[PDB]
Amino acid sequence: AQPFAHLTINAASIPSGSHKVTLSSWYHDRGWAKISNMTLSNGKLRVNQDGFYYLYANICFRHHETSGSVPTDYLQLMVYVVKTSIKIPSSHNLMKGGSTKNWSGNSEFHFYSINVGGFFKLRAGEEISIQVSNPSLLDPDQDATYFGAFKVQDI
Amino acid sequence: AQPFAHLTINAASIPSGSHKVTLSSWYHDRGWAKISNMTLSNGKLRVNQDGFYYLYANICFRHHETSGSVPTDYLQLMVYVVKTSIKIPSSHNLMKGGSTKNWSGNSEFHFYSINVGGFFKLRAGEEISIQVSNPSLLDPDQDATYFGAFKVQDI
Amino acid sequence: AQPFAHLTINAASIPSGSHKVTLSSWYHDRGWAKISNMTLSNGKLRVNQDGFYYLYANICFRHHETSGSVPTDYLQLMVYVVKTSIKIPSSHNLMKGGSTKNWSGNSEFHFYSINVGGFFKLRAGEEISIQVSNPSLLDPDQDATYFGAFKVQDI
Amino acid sequence: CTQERHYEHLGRCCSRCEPGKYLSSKCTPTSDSVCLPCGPDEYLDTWNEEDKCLLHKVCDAGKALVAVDPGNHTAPRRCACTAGYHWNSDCECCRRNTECAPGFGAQHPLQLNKDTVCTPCLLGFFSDVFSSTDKCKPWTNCTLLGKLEAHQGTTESDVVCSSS
Amino acid sequence: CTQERHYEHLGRCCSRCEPGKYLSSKCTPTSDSVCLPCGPDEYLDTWNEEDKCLLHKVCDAGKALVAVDPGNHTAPRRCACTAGYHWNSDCECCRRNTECAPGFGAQHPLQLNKDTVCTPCLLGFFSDVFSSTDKCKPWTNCTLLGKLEAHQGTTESDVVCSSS
Amino acid sequence: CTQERHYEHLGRCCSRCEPGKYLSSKCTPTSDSVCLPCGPDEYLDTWNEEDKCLLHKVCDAGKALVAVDPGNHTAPRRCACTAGYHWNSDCECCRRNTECAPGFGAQHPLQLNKDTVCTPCLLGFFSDVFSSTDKCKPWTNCTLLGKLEAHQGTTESDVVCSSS
Repeated sequence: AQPFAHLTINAASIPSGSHKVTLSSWYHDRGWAKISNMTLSNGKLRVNQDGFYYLYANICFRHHETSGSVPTDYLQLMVYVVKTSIKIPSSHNLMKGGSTKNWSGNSEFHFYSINVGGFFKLRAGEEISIQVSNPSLLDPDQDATYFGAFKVQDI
Repeated sequence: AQPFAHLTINAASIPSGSHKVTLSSWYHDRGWAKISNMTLSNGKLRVNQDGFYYLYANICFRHHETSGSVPTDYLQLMVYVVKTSIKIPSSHNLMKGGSTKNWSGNSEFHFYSINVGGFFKLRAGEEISIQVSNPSLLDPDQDATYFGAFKVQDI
Repeated sequence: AQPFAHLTINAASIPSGSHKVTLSSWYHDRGWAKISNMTLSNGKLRVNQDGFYYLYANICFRHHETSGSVPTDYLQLMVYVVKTSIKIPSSHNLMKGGSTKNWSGNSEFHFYSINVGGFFKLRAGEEISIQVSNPSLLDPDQDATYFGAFKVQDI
Repeated sequence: CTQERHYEHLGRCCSRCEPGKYLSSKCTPTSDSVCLPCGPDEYLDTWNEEDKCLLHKVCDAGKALVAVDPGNHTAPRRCACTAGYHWNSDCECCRRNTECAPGFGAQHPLQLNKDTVCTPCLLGFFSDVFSSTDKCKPWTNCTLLGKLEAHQGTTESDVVCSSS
Repeated sequence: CTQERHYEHLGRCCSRCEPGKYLSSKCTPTSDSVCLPCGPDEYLDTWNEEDKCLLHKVCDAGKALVAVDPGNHTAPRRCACTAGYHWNSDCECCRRNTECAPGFGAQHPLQLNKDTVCTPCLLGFFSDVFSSTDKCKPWTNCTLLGKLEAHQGTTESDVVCSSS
Repeated sequence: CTQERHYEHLGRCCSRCEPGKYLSSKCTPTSDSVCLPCGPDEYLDTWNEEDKCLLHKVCDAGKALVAVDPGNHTAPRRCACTAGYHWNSDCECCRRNTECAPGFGAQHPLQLNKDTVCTPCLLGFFSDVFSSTDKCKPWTNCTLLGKLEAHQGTTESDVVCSSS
């Protein structure tokens, strides 16, 4: 029936920087990852059928001692759900979530998750994508990092 | 078809206190803000048609150095999704989210977001509204602070 | 019509440990708690009809001085949304959320909430349940701790 | 038609439900409202048109809250913060009562679930401590110690007594 | 057919909407695109096929942001971080400008909404402080103090002057 | 009919799928279950009725986790916390192994992915440090240093040797 998608992070292709990036690899056909009447190119979820969809994302950040010290500096773990036209320049923010964090403590492990969800009017050709602040901090688990959409009503 | 609403904070009318307040100004017709078969008076989203709706809210709190020092005291950033009858006294909580925070550090910027969502049975005449603890800390962005609803099933 | 459920924590039966546990008592017929064409046994929400459901959970953790000191040690407040077959051994994680926290400060009160939501393919006989890390820290309020589901589409 | 028991549906002036019960069925053109009693731990305290009763507040010990009035099908459960705390509506939590500084004392009697209000110590009394419970103590009488008053007292300190 | 004003719908080469307005209705086989003007605080700055205009950025004072260009129905609102800060795209926030350490000074003129770039002090100048605004100061001229140069200066310290 | 290969559908005793594959189609009245093999990085390790195979655990280096058994279409991938850590099911994370205090030592051999268990040093041995790896050291033999034993040792300290 209606279009939908539940994309889980491609555990094998997460960028390694500390700078904000658009995630460009998600699974769409394994585990809980699934897609229907929607297109996934490179981190871009293309709407193939006009309508009002509920869009959501769960992002998990994690750090472990063995990976090295957490430098004493500015830490803001963010997720931005972005909308772009498959043929119209700059993307725009639909949803934003996150938190400034201090992970300098002497604990072995640090963990943090963000969730965002909203009802949006989408057109075929429009694309939904995910941006995160610290990619190397991303948790690769399918139950941890993912985004999706499902149509709830026609335009 | 079904009723729905995605209300984004009216960036120009956020109260300035530190005390809990019911937000009374949201956009309903600009940017991502939209409403259909639902009524918005003053922060109160009135249900115009019985049914089971999914209700959600994303609230972003932020503080910057230039705004002054963050007093060393109790900081609990909360959001309460409240239900009230357009003709029945005290409101009741549907959903609650938030976190106690310490923003005394020497960092220039502090940021934090909360999200809540649930499935509820609503009647025409019932109103949904948002309460937050520290209004002057609210992020005015449309992708940051908002709430909505969409009907998924008849009663 | 479609199946659904909004389960609120059974304020009178929350386990008291500090170890991860599957919550086994929710209300299904009082306040905002409701269920339809779905079965709730002991913390296990059984799907009675194949389909794609949106699953969600809001978990609130809280601590007050009068309850004693918060030991200086590892604090990770987590929620795991788990799927199990009413006749197939080990459960698997669908969704994960949470945060490492330090609640050693001298503040009277500590509070923290997590939310998770996703679109999943479920079969009659499959069960959805909730696991949390620190049960004695759970907020008993109906607007604070709960999980639910609603069918949005047939298989 | 009045509200203290009525509302309007299918052109009819239907009867509103009484505290202790909710409307199971709106009035039809042939019958009136069907009002059923509130279930366990539920209540409605006004003439209503609710399809479900309100659930009672949990007086969570974990929030330093205790039941002052258990409530029932007609009245809501009332809670209070335990000793040393008072309910704060901004945090919806039990906040530690504020301390009176030296020179002031807690006004008595101490109100349950309310913050302590401080007032300065008046002539003949003092407080040399930070407390949210103590009121100003009266100066020591040196003769009870078998002594004379070496030094007068203040609002912040007690008199000084010395063996003559 | 070209894009600088056209797009394709029902087999027809329909006209694209001009900045300042969005398409209210896609072209039918009998009529062309119906483009209506952007509402208050909205804008579209390109020939488009949008069913709604873009909402203007909020230049939140609370983020130390200020409007450099108010924007309008044709152009987007432009914001800048106020003095002492520069916009950081990773945090999408106004970050404190970095400080130049002793021996270096801030390159001038200071760019609005950009981070300060440091450069070492060259012969005859010094900086003995951590600052994100100050450039290297020239050494003191002892004769203006009515003195002689006791000690030569460095990049980190000023000359030392002594009354002869 | 048995389960080690069967289940019930349309009144029929249909065959269950074998590890390595999932059921693509439930049995119809005319044919039996259609079981297809698990795709890449997937597995099912039991006779099942699953419409999709289970995805393998990620042995995230970022969690100090490493693959002990890569797993395959029939067996799940097994992970272990790297040296110095052990898996904790409450946090579902690799926790730092606990340290044995002076007077005790780590029991050997050290179990992979398990916490270190401490035991007190017995006569002739000591440990004067906090370590999650070291076992009790035996007392020094003074004659190897060309000395005599000035002081006996304890569980917390080594013997004291002195040149005669």
